[PDB]
Order: sequence, then C-alpha cells, then structure tokens
Amino acid sequence: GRGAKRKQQDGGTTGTTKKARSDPLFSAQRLPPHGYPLEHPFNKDGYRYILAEPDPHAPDPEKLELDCWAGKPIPGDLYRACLYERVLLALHDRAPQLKISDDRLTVVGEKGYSMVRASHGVRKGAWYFEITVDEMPPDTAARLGWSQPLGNLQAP
DNA sequence: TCGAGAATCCCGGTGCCGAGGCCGCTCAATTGGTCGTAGACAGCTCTAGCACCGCTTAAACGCACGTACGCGCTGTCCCCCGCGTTTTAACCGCCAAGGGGATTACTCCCTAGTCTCCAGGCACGTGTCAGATATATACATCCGAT
Repeated sequence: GRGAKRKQQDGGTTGTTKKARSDPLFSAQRLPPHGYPLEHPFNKDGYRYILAEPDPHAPDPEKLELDCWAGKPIPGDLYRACLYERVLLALHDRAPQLKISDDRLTVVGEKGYSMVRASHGVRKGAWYFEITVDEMPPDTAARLGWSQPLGNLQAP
C-alpha cells in the first residue's frame, strides 16, 4: 500500500518521468514551495510545466485514506507566477538558465547561450516597444527579435 | 529482483555567549662599548687499521626421506546480544563559606669565588696461578625390541 509513492517518485508509466532536470541556473520562478501556482521550465526544449489554474482528480488510487482532492479541493490564494495585462516577456515558455528580477524587468543569461520568449501575440495594433540593453560584455551575443514558440529555446 | 518501515541530512528560523578589537599602562630588549678569553691554526709523534698472503678445517651445501601437524571441513551447542521493560542518581542549576594559594617584604645566612699546600690514584713494571685444553669414564636418554 506504500508503493504508490515510490511509483510517483521513480516516474511511473504515464509518459514523461517524474524526475525533473533543469540543470542550468534557473531562477526568478518557482517561488511557493507547495501546491500552488508554479512553473518548471525543463531541460528538454519545448516542455512547459505549470500549476496555476488548478484542477481536482479522482480519489482512492489503491484503497488508502481518502484524499482531500476527491470532490472538494483545498483552496489557494497567494502569488501566481504569470502576468495578464502585457506579459513582460514570459514565465512559461522559457529556458531554465535566465535570471529575472522579482518585478520581471531585467534579464540575465547563462554562461552559455540562452533566450527568453513571451506569451502575447500580435495581430493588429501598434506595439512600438523597446529593449534597453543595460550592458553587453565581450563575447556576449545580444541578438534580439521576434520568434515563434516552435523555436528551440536553446538554439541560436 | 521488489516493497514498508526505519533511520539520517538538510532547510530554514531563532536566540545567545565566545573570539575579537580597541585603550591604557607598563618592563625588559636593544645599542654601544667594554674585557677578558676559548678555540682555531700549524706543527710534530705514534700507532694500528689495512693490504697481503698460507695453511688448516668447522662448517655450509644439498640431497634423501619419513612423518607431525596446519589446515580445511564437519558437526555441535551455548551464550551475547538486541529488544523490550522498570528504575534511579548524574547532571543541571542554584545557594554559602573559610581557607589557603599566590603575593609582599624582609633580614639573614649559605655559598661562589679566591687563594693555599699536600697527598693519592693512574701510568708502568713484574711475579704468578685459574681455568681453558685434551684424555677416560660412569651415567641418563632416544630409540627399538618385546
């Protein structure tokens, strides 16, 4: 009856394993260390993992004690890790090697190549915006421009 | 080859007394001469470790072998320990004291040092016997016979 936790820890057989790998310097995210609005950019380019907008699930996996998420999930009212009005870049489709401020204004890269994408599309209207390059040390490429989510977040 | 339970590591999260650094106030470490001297240089004397060889034999060399036991294996059985319990004084922190350990001051007396002469203990002969050396023997022991 205690094998369910081991199955959940090893990885199970539900597709991708339950053992995250984001080994570059990942910061500016994953603030609340509990079951709340969270995010995990993954090593594998193209993995977006988020917990905001929660959901219940079916209880009683292996006739253990009744889980609290049976029909009445626990509530949550705290920090949510995203932005609505105009996403300053993003917090979901990113690489786990980018350092951003708490207010999400500055972007600091890794020892190697890195990028940040956004989460807002443009179809009509004026979007005359700016990227103020605070500083650029030698051997630090600073190419900027629009791209697509299909783009590999670590590819040049 | 795989779980349940059981432990340890670490992330906070917080409160506290020990290493630290500054100020103030000493006491012994230099500096410079000064004075006596211990050892360094060169010479000469003597004596023995070394190179050398001769001849003799006690002992090392190496084979032969027959068995004593070191070792692997078995079985055995018994008691050390881990788990649990009840049981209790080491440890903590608090009191109070008197006594004696460390410090001050002092007078006094034991001793380093000098000078003094004489006597006894090591270098050096010299006579002499205690025990090693080789011979013959009663005896206790390993081995072999029953």
